[PDB]
Amino acid sequence: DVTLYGTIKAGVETSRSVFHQNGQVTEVTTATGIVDLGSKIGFKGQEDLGNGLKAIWQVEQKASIAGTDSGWGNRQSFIGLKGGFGKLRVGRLNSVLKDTGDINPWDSKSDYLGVNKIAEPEARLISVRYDSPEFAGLSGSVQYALNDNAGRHNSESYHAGFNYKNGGFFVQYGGAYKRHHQVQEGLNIEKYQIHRLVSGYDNDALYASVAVQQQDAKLTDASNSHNSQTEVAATLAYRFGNVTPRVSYAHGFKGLVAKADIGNRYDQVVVGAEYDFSKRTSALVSAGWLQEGKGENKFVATAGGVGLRHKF
Amino acid sequence: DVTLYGTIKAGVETSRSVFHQNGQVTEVTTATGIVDLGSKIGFKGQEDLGNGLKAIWQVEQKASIAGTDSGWGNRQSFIGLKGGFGKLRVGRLNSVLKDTGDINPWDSKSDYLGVNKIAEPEARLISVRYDSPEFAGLSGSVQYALNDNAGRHNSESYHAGFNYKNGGFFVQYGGAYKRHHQVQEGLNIEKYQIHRLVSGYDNDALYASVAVQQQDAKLTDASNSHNSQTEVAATLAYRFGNVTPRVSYAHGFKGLVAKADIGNRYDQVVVGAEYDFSKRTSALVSAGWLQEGKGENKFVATAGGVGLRHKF
Amino acid sequence: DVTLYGTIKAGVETSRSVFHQNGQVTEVTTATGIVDLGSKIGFKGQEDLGNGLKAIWQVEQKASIAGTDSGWGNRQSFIGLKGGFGKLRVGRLNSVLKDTGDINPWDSKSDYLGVNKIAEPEARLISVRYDSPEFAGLSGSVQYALNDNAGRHNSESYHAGFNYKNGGFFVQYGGAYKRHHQVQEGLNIEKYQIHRLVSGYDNDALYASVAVQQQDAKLTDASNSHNSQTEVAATLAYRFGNVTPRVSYAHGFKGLVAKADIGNRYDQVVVGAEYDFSKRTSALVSAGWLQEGKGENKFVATAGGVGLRHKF
Repeated sequence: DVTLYGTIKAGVETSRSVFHQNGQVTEVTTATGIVDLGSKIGFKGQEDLGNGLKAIWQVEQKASIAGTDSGWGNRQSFIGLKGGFGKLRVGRLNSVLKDTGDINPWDSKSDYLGVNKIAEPEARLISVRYDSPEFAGLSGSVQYALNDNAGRHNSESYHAGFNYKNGGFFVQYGGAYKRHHQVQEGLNIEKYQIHRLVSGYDNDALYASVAVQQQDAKLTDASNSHNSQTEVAATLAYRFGNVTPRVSYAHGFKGLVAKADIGNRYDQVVVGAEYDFSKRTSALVSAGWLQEGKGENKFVATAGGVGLRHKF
Repeated sequence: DVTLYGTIKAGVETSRSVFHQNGQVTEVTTATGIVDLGSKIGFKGQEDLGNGLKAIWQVEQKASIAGTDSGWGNRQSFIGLKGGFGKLRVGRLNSVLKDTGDINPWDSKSDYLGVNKIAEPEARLISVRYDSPEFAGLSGSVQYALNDNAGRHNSESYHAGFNYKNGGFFVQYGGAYKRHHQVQEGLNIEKYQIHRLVSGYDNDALYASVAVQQQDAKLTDASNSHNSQTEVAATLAYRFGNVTPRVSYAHGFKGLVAKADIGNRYDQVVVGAEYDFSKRTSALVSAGWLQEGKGENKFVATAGGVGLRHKF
Repeated sequence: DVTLYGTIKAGVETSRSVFHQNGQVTEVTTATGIVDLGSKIGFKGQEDLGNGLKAIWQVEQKASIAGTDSGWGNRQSFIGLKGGFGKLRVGRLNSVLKDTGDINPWDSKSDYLGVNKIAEPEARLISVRYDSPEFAGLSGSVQYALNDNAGRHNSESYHAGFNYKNGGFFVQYGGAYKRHHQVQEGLNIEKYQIHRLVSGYDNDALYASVAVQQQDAKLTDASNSHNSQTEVAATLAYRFGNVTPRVSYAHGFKGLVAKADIGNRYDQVVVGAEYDFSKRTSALVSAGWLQEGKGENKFVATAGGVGLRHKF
């Protein structure tokens, strides 16, 4: 069983970013560009080893149709075993966090055409992951990333999650703890933990999801100042034949973060539709609004885009 | 429909470059090396979407057998749609220019073993391209590359071309306009335009081609000095069973270019033969001469090479 | 004939390195990490050209499951022809040396979990290689790497080897000569030659091998000081059903090398077992000890590891 698979997706996006600083406009920048929406190519396989035991492997790469990427195995890549005991994998693996929701189902490159801000702590990392068998809707996962694989200024990290599925209803949890975390521009953070909870309903013609996410850590400053951030995101989609409109809203609460991201409070909505020419090929259109102000020092972004997506 | 394809081609080249500066020899350099002639590997597919409509995609990479290249999609890569209306593609795409002739059919790495100088403004770039259906020999193409995709010192660019084909006879035109163009070592240029016209006869046992190319631009110097260059290239090939000798001649007229390329006037001839072991596998041999002097400050290059090429 | 193939292999290794400097411990460092053991993906093909003649090609890349590698064709990649006359290849090719033994059959990333030190002069390089047909157990190889392909501070190099095989018994020889060789940190060397001889017995259930390796060169210092190094390695394996324990010992003699590698004298043993779930999938475990001291300034390393390997 050796399979070549991938997703090719690209389109065009335009956007406009406005800083109001109580004087109305202080800055206006625009952007209009053809962009890749995250095209990828992978190789994978499995082998039946008998007694229900299986070998599994995958080597998956970024393959932007812009021709900008390079690297083998820089997307999710692993080897492992799977059988009655569950599934054990090693390699460059999604964090449990990254697998908890499909919290950002938008194919977009602009940060205003998807629910990107809440998705940002998601990552792949070199680690070991155990995924349990499913028993009556319930499964779980534990994952560990060693201190040596993390680098000089990054500690080991612990990851856990559980999932429940019954019919179209689901709830997923995922969390992580990290002793030392490098922030590249600013002061680093310690005792970082993130927790995410998602619940919704998923099937044909009806998709709904709501997610809340909490991050906490201590700043490596003169006082070990606590930092925290809370974010919620909800999306709703409904399929009419070949067309599926969806809408997303996300909100970031005013949180104690040193970074100038920072996050300050934000609100965003993304709106759009997919048109399916087939089960593998879809056209995409979307539009988005984001405000990171208070009403006074507003940052207002608008954007729109169209795209094409093909799976194979 | 998911296809893996490619061209593997390599050989060995030797060359000798002589600067005469009215004293006869001022410099003599030589080069003898095993070289890759542009090996490549790609993935592509299409899907019938019904009503004669189709999804198309390709991800194509450099894959030198020297093992020097890296990158996904750094050759022609795209997604698009094709149907009765014609063909629309987006991604890293050949400029119309690059598709107008097969002006340099030589597989070579040395600049003296192919018609390389005239081919140099050819490129791939991130853009949108529309290719029309063919009606009684006639088709056309328009292509646009956005200012944001081009970089900070490069403007948007416009590309157009038309083709005519009837039996073995063809004529192809291709042009481009670019408001701002960065030249890396020298002063940048503005209002750059290039036009190329090619006509010839192509089939089994008889290939002939002649091409003329004109470039014009304004120099970003103290006076907006006009710059221009004109070049012609002709090649002739004839197949005797398994062997196909061909010869090329190219001439660059003495043109107003600031660059020390510059181009000054040049003449070159390339001579060679392909031997086909099969429809996919060919042996290659070639030899070349180039003079970039006036007769006084001559630069004289000679070269030879042998190679092997396999398509799959 | 177009084939996609590869080896995916990864596991976890722990090690501990101790410097004794007559005071007992001066330094103790440890390392525990998930690691890729040299995963790779390749494309290859051949075409029957008639009369027993064949075209052959391969493009093979590193593809670490850590996601750290990049490059096409950065493992063994070539094009060539094969027929009654033998086999002729061009491209990035194993040196004859690298093909003489399977002197280090350990999949390991730590230098203490394989016979790595003796294997270090092995390399791939851009070159031409001729491999003879086999006549009554005997074959040979000659290989040449041009001065231009080698770089500015590296000369051309000559490679030769012969092989004998009869039943499970083999003897292999491989050597190389290199006029100028750059050493990156230290003084460069000249008139470098390496010779390796390996003999052993190989089949089902019984593998034995012994190898001796000699290197000589002149140092580009004030006196053209001679430098030399001698190393021996032996390994023994026996298969019991699905399990195959093996052991290796290697010794480096006290040799005249300027480098602080340097090599000083060393002894090492590696011990381990492969468990085969199938002909393509194997679990691995190993442990290793190395001493680079004299008894006084000892460097003592221990290590252990477990891994999984799948071929396709």
